[PDB]
Amino acid sequence: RLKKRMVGFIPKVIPRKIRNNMVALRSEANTGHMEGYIKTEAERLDATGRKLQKTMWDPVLQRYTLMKETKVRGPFLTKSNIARKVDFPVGA
Amino acid sequence: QAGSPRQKAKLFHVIPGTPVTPVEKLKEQRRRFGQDRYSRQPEYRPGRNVRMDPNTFTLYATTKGVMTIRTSRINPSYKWLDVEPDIQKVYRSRCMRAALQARGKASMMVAGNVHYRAELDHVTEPHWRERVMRVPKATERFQDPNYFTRGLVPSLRPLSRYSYE
RNA sequence: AAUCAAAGUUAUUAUUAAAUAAUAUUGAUUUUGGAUGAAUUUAAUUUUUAAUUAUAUUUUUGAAUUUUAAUUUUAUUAUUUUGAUUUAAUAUUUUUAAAAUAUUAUAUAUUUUAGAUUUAAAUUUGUUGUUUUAUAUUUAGUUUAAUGUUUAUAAAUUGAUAAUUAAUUUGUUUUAUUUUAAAGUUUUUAUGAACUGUGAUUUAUAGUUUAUUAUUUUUAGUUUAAUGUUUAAAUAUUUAACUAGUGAUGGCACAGUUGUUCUAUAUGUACCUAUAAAAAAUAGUAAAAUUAUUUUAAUUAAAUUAAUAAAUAAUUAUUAAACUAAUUUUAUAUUAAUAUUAUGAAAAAUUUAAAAAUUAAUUUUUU
RNA sequence: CGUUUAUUAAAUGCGUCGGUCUAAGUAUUAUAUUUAAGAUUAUUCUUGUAUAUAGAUUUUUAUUUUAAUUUUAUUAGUAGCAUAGUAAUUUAUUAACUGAUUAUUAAAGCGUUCCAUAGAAAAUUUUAAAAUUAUAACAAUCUAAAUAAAUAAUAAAUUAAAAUAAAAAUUUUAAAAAAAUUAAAAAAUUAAAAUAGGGCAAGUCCUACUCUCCUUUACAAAGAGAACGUUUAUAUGUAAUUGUAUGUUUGAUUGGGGCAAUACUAUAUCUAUUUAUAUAGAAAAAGAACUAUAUUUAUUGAAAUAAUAAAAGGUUCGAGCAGGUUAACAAGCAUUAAUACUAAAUGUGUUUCAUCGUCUACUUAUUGCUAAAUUAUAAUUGAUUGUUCAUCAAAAAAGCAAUUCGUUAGUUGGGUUAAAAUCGUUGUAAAGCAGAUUUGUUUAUAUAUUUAAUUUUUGUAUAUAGUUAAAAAUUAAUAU
Repeated sequence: RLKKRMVGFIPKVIPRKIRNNMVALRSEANTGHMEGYIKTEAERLDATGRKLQKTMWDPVLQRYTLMKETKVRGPFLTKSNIARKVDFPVGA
Repeated sequence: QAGSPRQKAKLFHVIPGTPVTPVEKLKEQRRRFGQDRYSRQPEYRPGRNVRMDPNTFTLYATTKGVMTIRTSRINPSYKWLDVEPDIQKVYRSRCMRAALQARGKASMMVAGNVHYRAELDHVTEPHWRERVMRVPKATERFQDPNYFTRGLVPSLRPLSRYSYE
């Protein structure tokens, strides 16, 4: 077709496309959930050297859990999201 | 220089004065984003039992009942949409009000008369201009917070300052 | 000056056409070779002269589709011996060839003159009979099934497993059709080098200027002009020009996505777009048409969108519907289901625009 | 010095030169080209193809190809030279849009340039038979009738004329209002034409190159103890013949809103996370990314190819637009076989001061209209040209400069069929007739606009009028 890049209303800026403006807040509870979130201007600019974090309803667990930011493209439950075993302070 | 799109029709989807269900858009207002900026003031602000949709400024009723427009007494440019829930309460009067005025026995000074409302308010509240024109001193607008702890004033509302009548 | 409306019958002669029918078939229209053969050779694992009972699957997501039907069992390639049967069609030639009304200074056939006039079809995108077709006579001239009677029974659902208190018809299984005429094209192979290219092909039948065998040039077939313009000619008459070819009108030789080219996209048999042959290409997206009088319910619309109109609303249409307060004891076309190749509204009232009309507008819009 | 389908600075051809070739032909040779011979010379500089190259690409310029935008030196230069122009000067002509000369910054000629140059095409001078203007001037051959009997075209006509208004159009109708047969000539109208000329739509064609894509025969890799043919892989070449190269308003725009009478052509203005649906991939729970004229179907961009076939519809107009002393005017869009401007011939209705009024011929260029020469110099509108030419404008025949990556595009010059038996109207004549012009209709027919000499030159004033006459422009005009 050609015309791969459109020219009517090329928008000045565009929030969704900016080095890390749209971020998948995947859950720290490694349930594989994610909630795509565009960092507002409060974090659009590098106000945060730290990787964004939020508390969001984890619909799988039905519990409010952490949401660590992460690139929106990628498998969300890799062999890196395995937590090292631990014996809880319960049990005999 | 350029082109332009056609202005959509933002008009009533019911007949004012007649009964109304909730799944009816009472009026599909111009969210007057002057040109897709983020500040507008709708023509018909929401009224009794009417709740405005935030996005498209369309008023949907919340309970089934007869609908009406209340033009503000101060400025006849700013209107509310009242839905009064009882449909029999108005039908069983209209069927009288229109049966009385047929026999010539109804009075035309009714509140609901369109051309009388200008005078109606003034028969009852003769200085209502001064009750809305009065400018409040910043002292009384923030009544002594201690009167709230001592309980004299039931609850301080500091932002509700404007008389919308 | 001048009109005047009107002749329907030849006369005479007899065994084809078309489909069909499931028996034959080494190439139809003289006598090969006629030295003795070498000269009369068409054969190969592919929808082929071999022609196949489903709607589910599966699939570049969108033209791709169903498997033995009874194993040699009959769906199988067909005529003389009823003018061979049947049904449809019907002529073709010979020689026929006809007829007695309306003025008297002038619009158009009616007798009694005056009244009377779009010729039609299309096209009118109401730039509203918009410059298109028709000489006439006759023949030939265009395919969507207007119907449901007894054996007899259907009807949904998840993404998927499954679930189906979920509520209900009809049908001895209904399929097939889809306009008509018309391109340039386009691909598939057969014919052509007698025209004309180029290859090759002729080794001295007239005149002449110059010392010269080179060279001026007699020059009646040819760079011009007149005539001709369906012409005597799909190129001729008269005429200007030019003319010196031991290097060329010419033995046979090259052929079509290609030959040849002293090259002009020129010619290769009288338009090179080669001919010839075989298709149903597309043509609704302003082409031309689309055959049957006397009838028996009306109207327009104008919005979402378009690498700009086959699609949607709205209208119109076919078929069908039920009577929610409002009034008279008035008056009311509202709908459903399907069918639908459409973007622009006289005179006003105004509104954009140099408009110099277009544009918005919205009531017209004749059987 | 030959040779050609629109016939020539077309293409040939000898020489020189560049490149190639020593296992098929002779390397002072034959292939493969670019130029053009003869005579002078043949300049400056490089970004890419080619060569050479080293796994390849990427790099990389002895010679060659193509290039030089301020290459521009030689050289000619208003020239087939993008406009500017009729270049400014000089001649030449009575008049110089001619042509030639000088020089010379030529929109961007240029070394294959320039000179030399013959019969060609121009420009002079000059002479001259074609019947060249003036100018008109039949000797010749080309009957009727009698006979044979074709063609284009054909809706009809009893109206066709004529005048006027129109309304969409050129007018043709409609309407009003007006009033003449058969025969032959003429071409004003009907369609006197053919067929060219446009531009638009959908369709197909054909050619071209850095960007699209196969069947592709080349290059490279690999495999065969590599005896050579094949198969692959990676590559994709305009050598490749596929398809795209738009749509809308005229050249920019394509989005979703809003203000402008809750009209909106794009009208006029602006805004902005107002968001780009599906399908394969990407994310596997409820959550998610990418991109397309942002309704979103296709796989590049360009050409005139003499482009075409089936259609309608305009350049030259009952109305528009931009560049002439500022402003009145040439004239790129709403009709429609009207089928180019000019000339020739031949008309016409207007309108324009005091009689009263409208005949100039030439030069250059055939563009058109002026400039300007003849003492003195053509009123302005309008309808006009199928009868006549073609000069212009003009359809791969070229070429120059110019734009193009190319195919090609636009200025300039040389080329380049322009045409049918006249049926209706129309009009000129005629109908053989006449012892006779004429009552009224109606009129192709009308004395002057290339100036003299008289005579009054006096009246008036610094020069001098006015009726007329002669001569000149030389010809006569009646249907019953």
